[PDB]
Amino acid sequence: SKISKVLVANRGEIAVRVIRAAKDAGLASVAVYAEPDADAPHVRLADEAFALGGQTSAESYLVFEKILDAAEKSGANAIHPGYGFLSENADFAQAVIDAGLIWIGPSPQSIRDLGDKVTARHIAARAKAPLVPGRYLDKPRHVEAQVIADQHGNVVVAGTRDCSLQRRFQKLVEEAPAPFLTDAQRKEIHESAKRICKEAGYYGAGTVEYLVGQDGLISFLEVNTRLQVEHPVTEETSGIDLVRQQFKIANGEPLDITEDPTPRGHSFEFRINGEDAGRGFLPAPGPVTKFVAPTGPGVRMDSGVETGSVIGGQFDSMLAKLIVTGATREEALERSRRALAEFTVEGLATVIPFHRAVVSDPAFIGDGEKFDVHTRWIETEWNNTVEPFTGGDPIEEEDTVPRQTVVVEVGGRRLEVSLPGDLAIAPGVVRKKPKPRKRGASGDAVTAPMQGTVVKVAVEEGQEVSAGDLVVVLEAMKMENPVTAHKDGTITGLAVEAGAAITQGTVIAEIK
Amino acid sequence: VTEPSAEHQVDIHTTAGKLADLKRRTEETLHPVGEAAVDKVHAKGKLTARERILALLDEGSFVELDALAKHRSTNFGLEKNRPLGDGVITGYGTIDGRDVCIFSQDATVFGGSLGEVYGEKIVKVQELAIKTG
Amino acid sequence: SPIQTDLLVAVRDQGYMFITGPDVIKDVTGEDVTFDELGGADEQAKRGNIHKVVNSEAEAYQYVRDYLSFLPSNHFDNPPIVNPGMEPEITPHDLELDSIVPDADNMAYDMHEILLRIFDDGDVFEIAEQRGPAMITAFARVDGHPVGVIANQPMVLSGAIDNEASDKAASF
Amino acid sequence: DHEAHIKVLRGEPTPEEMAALMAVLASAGERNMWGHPVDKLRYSVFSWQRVTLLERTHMRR
Repeated sequence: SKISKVLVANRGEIAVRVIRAAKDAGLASVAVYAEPDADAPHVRLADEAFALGGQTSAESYLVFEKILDAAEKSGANAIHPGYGFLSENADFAQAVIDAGLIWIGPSPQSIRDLGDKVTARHIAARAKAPLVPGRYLDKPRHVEAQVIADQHGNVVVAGTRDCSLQRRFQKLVEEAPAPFLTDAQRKEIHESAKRICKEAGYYGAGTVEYLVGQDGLISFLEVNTRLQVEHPVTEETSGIDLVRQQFKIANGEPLDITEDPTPRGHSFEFRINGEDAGRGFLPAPGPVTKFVAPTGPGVRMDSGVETGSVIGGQFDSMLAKLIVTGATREEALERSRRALAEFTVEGLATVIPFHRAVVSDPAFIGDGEKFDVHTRWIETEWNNTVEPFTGGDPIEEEDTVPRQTVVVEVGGRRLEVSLPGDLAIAPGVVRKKPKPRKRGASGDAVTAPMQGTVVKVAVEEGQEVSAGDLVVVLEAMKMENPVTAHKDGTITGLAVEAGAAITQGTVIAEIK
Repeated sequence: VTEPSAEHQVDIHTTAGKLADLKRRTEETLHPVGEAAVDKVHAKGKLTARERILALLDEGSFVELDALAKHRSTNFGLEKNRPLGDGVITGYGTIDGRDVCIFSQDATVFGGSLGEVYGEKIVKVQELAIKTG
Repeated sequence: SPIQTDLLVAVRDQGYMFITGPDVIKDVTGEDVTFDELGGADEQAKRGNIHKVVNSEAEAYQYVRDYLSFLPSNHFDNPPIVNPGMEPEITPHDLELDSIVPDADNMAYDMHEILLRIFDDGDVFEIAEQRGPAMITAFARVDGHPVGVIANQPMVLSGAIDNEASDKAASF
Repeated sequence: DHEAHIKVLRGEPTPEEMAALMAVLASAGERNMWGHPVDKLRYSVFSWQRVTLLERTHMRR
């Protein structure tokens, strides 16, 4: 068979990207969307969109029966799993094949085998992959080899990536090809990836990930079987359209590419997460009251949101990916500095200030033959200069005064000037420091600190607890928020249950 | 059970669904006798009762009152045709920064003929104007 | 004389209010009560004779300064106008109200999550907090003008208007 | 200092251009209740506005 009409099931950016790839294929494309996503760009972009129900991902996107129902109703003949939910759910992939739909991805056998950590180690041994001896790595660098493989066992290493700028083992900035590697290291990584994939019997796109020790010791870390969110810097350097290549593979066609393409220049990717880097990189929901993309030479944007989007607390914080490319890593950094200077995102916190900072830092610029960044560098060595997000909130007394902004030309210079509404250059108006919109307690209620979902309830009705004991865990934006008893006493009312969506200030329980 | 986006409505049993329902009803108040009657009015080059208020008042100053009101007459089958607003648009707005109360009768609804709730809405705006001065 | 006055502040373990001492009560009746039980400031706030209990005289004076900061000097003069015209537009803090009411009608929530957002700022100055806690009586400002806010508190007694909530509301 | 200042959001002037800017901007920048209308209004002998309008005007400062 062949893909004739795809259904995707992912939100935001990767849904948009796969819809775009499908239109480039000339394939019809079907989106599916949860109740919060009724406004998201992918719903408008797909040739049609089918509603999923429920507020949470666990209701909307994790339920196999809803996606299979939507495939049946839409008449799509292929399924694309995107990044998040089901791309390594071998049971879903099996149910898809059992439906007779084309699964755009690896075989469920290989998904389950490489997902099993022990089986993957055995496979690596059988493949004679570079295994870390033993050892723990103190400042490792996180490299990776994008692989393309057809069902006939041809395998191509489309290039390397460096993904070492991480927090909480989650990537923020990544670059391709992996710089400052010896040719020996590169050859090793390529060979290793090809061997591991053929030994696993892998087909479809996938990425083999490695750590490089300070002594250059390559170690195979894991295989991620699904176009990783970083594929763009490989597309831009190698020139491949990796999603179409997934289409060509899923059609059962052999690879066009006979030999590993030589990378042109260099590319960076920056993850535009809705996270406040001036706090502890905390994700926060909010409106996207302004979104203006970096534009022009060497700049690509893949973005899941637009001006007027609303990001609720139910899904991952990633708003966008900014990708910047140049003839050399130096030029690529220069262009990245421009692009990040042009980026403006308003109404919620973004890591854009961190990106701006890090692209200026000698530890990441390097000496021209090495750099100092490692997978814990952001948490342990980057001096976090970024101030907390406040938006427009008036915070000091002078902020409360209305302001009129005017453009003034002085000797031809276009000055732009803000004029206070009472400047002596309101007959009884007083200015004073306005109080924050915050509750500055003895009360019995345990209250939810933010909107989310109740992933765990720790207490039972009538239990006695002590100050600091866990009451619930709230999943907000796929981050754990343990909520704890503020005083000793007995749980004497209990409204929550696991899987419940919960709003801020909801009374979870009463401690008496 | 999934549905096309043309048919699906957010679950009314949720705050989001109730809010969406309010949006639907509000939209439905913009064309309470159907869009064809508004087109028929513009074809004559005349503003609707809503546009006349929005033109006269200062931009965005209008706060509408009793938008969703419906008549309650059961005489002569009127219960079958209960257009939102009962054919008068009412509220308050600034003109040149100074507050005024306003009402504007809609000829598309029963020829603008005064009925029960129509009159009650005008009465309410009058009382508000007098108490507020 | 105090009970006539519009605002009563008392200090814990220092302020007490009672018409007859524990000893006199014992002698007349033999009922036995402590000053904390009969007189105590928290008991009088729960009974609603007193509007605020604080931990120190300095806190009391501050509470008076805040209380007066919303009020005109007299029936005829006008109250202070403070920080008018802040945030003339729809903020994220307003948009957060679109999802602040729980989906399930039995779920309680803290009304302060609404009160802190619908007025000019967080300066919701609560009066008689403990008296009839199913009800909130507070000052706030709208465009810098003082307003009295009566709100139900679903977090307590499901917001049912009890005897003390009723009398608190009426007097406020 | 909590005073609200002027703010040059964009660009830099030279000191001479700043002097021109500031000179230009600077160069651009009792009760008598006798016959007050409230006295001219005709009230019912029992009209509440005798409290809430008339006194609330004459007494108000």
